[PDB]
Amino acid sequence: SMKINFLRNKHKIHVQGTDLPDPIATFQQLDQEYKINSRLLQNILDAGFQMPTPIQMQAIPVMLHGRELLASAPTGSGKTLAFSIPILMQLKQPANKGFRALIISPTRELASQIHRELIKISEGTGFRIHMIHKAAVAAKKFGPKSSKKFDILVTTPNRLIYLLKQDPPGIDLASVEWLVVDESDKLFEDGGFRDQLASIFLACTSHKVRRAMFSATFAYDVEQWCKLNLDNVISVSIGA
Ligand SMILES: Nc1ncnc2c1ncn2[C@@H]1O[C@H](COP(=O)(O)OP(=O)(O)O)[C@@H](O)[C@H]1O
Ligand SMILES: [Mg+2]
Repeated sequence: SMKINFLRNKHKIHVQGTDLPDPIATFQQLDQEYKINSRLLQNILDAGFQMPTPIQMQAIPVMLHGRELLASAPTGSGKTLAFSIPILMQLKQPANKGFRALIISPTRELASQIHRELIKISEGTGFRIHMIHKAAVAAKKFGPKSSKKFDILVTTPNRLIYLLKQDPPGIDLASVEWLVVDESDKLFEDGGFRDQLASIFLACTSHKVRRAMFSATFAYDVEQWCKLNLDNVISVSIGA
């Protein structure tokens, strides 16, 4: 209460929305409150991430509570772990259900960095995290008629749309529980993208699907797009 008010005031966590989950002060809370995988928590601490960052403090519990999210914080804020931890925690265990989470980033470069961070923080947990490259697309390695032993996909909008539009579809999004857009401000400014995201979401038919939009800057048509498209959105923004 005073603790919570302190967290938000000290770390400049500005939050709008209804029924807001409290921020977490420490990664240790997550063992106490959500019973996070012990290896995952040790990986996080071994990486030297002693304390969550302001965006992590509030974004993580928002996603854990199944609430759609618009999260804004400058470059360097730790937005990758802010969405990766709750995705890993929600998914619980590797499974043979095909991709259960999908992260969209503007470029191969930025996608590859998210992919490596996921690989590193999830070491020893057995989660299979993939990018789908040209030859894998050619091979239909992640097709609906494949093994389905893959958990999390990191990708770009065009690559994902290419897969969806193949005949027959080179990917099935029916089990995706989390759809995360990273660098939303950039994406809504480059393309267009709005229609892609509509068709992506339309393909994500799980009763469980939730969306989170991450952006570097708290920007107008991302804000208005979210208030308009997301369900009961919670906005979190870190002041400078
Ligand atoms: N809790 C944390 N403590 C210390 N460093 C962190 C923490 N979370 C993330 N980082 C580091 O902060 C740097 C930037 O993280 P990143 O996800 O790229 O930020 P963003 O996407 O907001 O620009 C990375 O080197 C990452 O390892
Ligand atoms: Mg980033």
